[PDB]
Amino acid sequence: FKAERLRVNLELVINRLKLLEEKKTELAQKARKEIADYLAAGKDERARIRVEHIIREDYLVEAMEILELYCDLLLARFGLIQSMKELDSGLAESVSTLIWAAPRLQSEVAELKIVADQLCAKYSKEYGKLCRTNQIGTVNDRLMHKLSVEAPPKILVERYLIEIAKNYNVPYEPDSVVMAE
Amino acid sequence: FKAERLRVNLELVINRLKLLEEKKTELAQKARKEIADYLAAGKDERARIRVEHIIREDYLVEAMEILELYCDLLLARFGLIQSMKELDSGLAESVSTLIWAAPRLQSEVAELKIVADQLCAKYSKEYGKLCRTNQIGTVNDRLMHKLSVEAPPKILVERYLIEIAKNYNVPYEPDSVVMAE
Repeated sequence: FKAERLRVNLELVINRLKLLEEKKTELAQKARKEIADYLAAGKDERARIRVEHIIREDYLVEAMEILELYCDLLLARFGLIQSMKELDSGLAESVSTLIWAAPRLQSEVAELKIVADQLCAKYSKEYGKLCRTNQIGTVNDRLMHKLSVEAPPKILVERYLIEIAKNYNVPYEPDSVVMAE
Repeated sequence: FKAERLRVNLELVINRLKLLEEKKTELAQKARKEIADYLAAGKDERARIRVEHIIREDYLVEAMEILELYCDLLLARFGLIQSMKELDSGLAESVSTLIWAAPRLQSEVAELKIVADQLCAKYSKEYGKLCRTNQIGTVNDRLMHKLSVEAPPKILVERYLIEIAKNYNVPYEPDSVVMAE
């Protein structure tokens, strides 16, 4: 298969990973001053949704870094496992997590479309329609938490609002039922 | 809200308070020599209207000093009550008097427009359209007298004319019905 198209794809993935990380950092700083505005100005719940979007983004940041490590370590053993024909256990975790998150990351990046195709084009043993679904069970559970879509515990969203109000110097009063939870 | 725009507004309020106090003092001295002229020259009633304007101005002077104390003491607890979210009783008198006199002082100063907006933007508990009207009932009654628009008792306007005629050495004869009243 097109393994150097795959490789330069990965390189662009890494480049855009860095770029998107940086851009989202920038706008996240602006948005944190903005959240200081919303919290300072009335609807802390509006700021609560804003910071929900932000903590979502931060889950994405952490997941981005984890998978950046994964694509880079897979890139290390390009020719080596390319000599092989099945995936090894040393890359089974990375491959499983990547295969699992790839559909979640299909939209975020178009290179990864080809990267996943070439992955599945690379293997059939524990690879394919369901065989790939069988081998993908070794996905990183930590990334899974960093890729879980949920409301954080309102004690923790309150703590994010508290540490924001700390860092950004607004008055925040958590809901004591949740501030105790 | 814009609490440092509010703060520098207050600073300009204080500056112009001092400035206007000084300017009105100057022209009031000139106008007192002028009132000595009118009293000396014929229409003491013309001088009576002039000194009515002046004693009005002096009510404004006294009110200015009272509220200058009020804005400065509120300025002392800027960050403190800013940490709070409702007005305290320690500032309830000042706030009520200020809220009450602010419409009377809307015209005198444009900063105070914002100061009153930010005040109402600061609070809703006993604040707002009528809730602010409810909490404003604690206005200074002494300032209220210094902000009451009325004719002074003609024994007292006669006494102002008498002590002017004393200080400015004109002949003044009060209306004995009022000079006895």
